[PDB]
Amino acid sequence: SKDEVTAELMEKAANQLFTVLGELKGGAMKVGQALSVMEAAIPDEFGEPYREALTKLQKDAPPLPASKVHRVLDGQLGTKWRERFSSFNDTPVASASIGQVHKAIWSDGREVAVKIQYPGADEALRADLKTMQRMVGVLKQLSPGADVQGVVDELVERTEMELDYRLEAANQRAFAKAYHDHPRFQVPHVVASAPKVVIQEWIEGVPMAEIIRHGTTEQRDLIGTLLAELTFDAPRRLGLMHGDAHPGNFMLLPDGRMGIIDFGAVAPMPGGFPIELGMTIRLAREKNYDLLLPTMEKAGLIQRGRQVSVREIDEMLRQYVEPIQVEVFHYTRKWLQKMTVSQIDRSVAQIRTARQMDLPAKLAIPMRVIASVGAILCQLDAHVPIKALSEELIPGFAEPD
Ligand SMILES: Nc1ncnc2c1ncn2[C@@H]1O[C@H](COP(=O)(O)OP(=O)(O)NP(=O)(O)O)[C@@H](O)[C@H]1O
Repeated sequence: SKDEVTAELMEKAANQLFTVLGELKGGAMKVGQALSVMEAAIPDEFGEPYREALTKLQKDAPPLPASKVHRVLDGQLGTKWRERFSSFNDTPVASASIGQVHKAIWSDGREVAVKIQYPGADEALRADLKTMQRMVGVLKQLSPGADVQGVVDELVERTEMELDYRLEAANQRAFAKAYHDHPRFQVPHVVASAPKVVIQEWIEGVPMAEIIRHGTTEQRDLIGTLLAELTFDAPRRLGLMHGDAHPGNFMLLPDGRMGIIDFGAVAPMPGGFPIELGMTIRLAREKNYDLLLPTMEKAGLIQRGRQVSVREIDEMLRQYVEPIQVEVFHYTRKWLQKMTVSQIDRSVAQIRTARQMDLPAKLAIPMRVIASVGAILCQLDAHVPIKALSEELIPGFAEPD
């Protein structure tokens, strides 16, 4: 397809760009140069074990045949795992990132989704982690000016999150408890959890992806409004944010609730949504720069001790301010495109950004989630009463009175 191809080209462009970002901000040299160094500095004896980890994941490429599924189940729930089910469908209904999902019926009569991890995923991903740890070591020792601070920790945590299904299961349990019998959100309960098998209540509705492509106006508006609400309700309700959003994680149920099924990227927000954010947006809407700039500097939203352009502040807060200037905002791709257009052309003025490129975690985490959610709202073409949601759920945004 022409479009199929365009999507692939965009993906490759994005990966190229992030590779360049890694070279300029991390590795302190081009990937090819670094690779030549790495191959010289890493023993060839480590090459073939590496390969012999990636072998078996290639073996038995999707979907897994029934026997191997049953083998994984043997390993995780015991050889009499069948006794825990009323029935089990050997033909997978979906794919996961390093596994596949089966529909089944639990022993108590409930329908469940069973996510089964691919047998060779563990050793492959751990060997891959080992290789990247060695490469980080090479950069740290031999690449002058390299910044690899925190990188190994991030790789370890990502790997462990992918390989141990129990972590995601714990996150999901927190949410399932919090949103039990909620009038607008449905979180399936975790039925059982193991490192390589996780079982939860079966829910199905209209996938958000489907609503993005063919949804009615009312479907779009509804699921968009629900996502916006979840985003600000969750840290308020249980001190957690669902995390970076993706349409694959959500669905619209027949009764108008939003089903939420993926909890791998849950982010900690113990104190709830920080008040400085809602406060900043309110003060920016009123263009109260006298109070806005000190508030942002205090919060760490702008760099301290710098000459700041008010025009640039307006530009950086625009995507948050414009939606709450109306009762019901229409999130559109057209509008988002406008939000990417810079107010300050660099031939007019050469300023150094006031933006904080080292955001405090307390701010960085929810802001990243909000960005993902906002982009999804624009794909949905959703009409959302974000002003009212903000007034009720976001600390500091409502008129102080
Ligand atoms: N409770 C459920 N009911 C129905 N389908 C489910 C359920 N839980 C998961 N699925 C399906 O499982 C598949 C993978 O879901 P997901 O939770 O994203 O696993 P994952 O791939 O490990 N996470 P990710 O790496 O971000 O894609 C999707 O096609 C979902 O439709």
